Amino acid sequence: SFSGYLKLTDNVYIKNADIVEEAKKVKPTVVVNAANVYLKHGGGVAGALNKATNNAMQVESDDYIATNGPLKVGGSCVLSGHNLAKHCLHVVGPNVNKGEDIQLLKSAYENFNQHEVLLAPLLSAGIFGADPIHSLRVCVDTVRTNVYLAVFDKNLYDKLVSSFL
Ligand SMILES: NC(=O)c1cnn(CCO)c1
Repeated sequence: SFSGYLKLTDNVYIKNADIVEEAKKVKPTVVVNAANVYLKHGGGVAGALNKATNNAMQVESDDYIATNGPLKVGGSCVLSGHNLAKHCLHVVGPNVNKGEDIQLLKSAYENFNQHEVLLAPLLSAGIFGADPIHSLRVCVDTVRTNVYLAVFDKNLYDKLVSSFL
């Protein structure tokens, strides 16, 4: 299963790892994507996960959007995990750089509770503009299922572990 994770709480674990490499090695049941409402996987975790699927994630996502319309900020959808996982849970955290409500981060993490175990990034962190320390706090206070967080940046990983209350 997952290896080298530091245990933060009863159910939250964390590792300094590229979620793409973690997904390829583990092939978890669920990999979480840091999605936007349009499922346009252009950069950040989304661009990296999509590029690992050879764009199959984007092709599937465009068909999903053509049929269903955009997701809500704080919402999610379950699609294929392609070569990375059985499923990909596309979760839309608020993007602070697009002036979205940071209060929606708790709603976004609530989506994780529908899956017993997940490999995930910190929602709204990175190019989404939120404070990753705040995202980790909302994660451990909202997610009750088993979440294995992959933090790409080593310096940030150390900052998150060393400041975790
Ligand atoms: N895991 C990440 O946050 C991330 C962002 N870009 N990339 C490119 C290499 O996979 C990885």
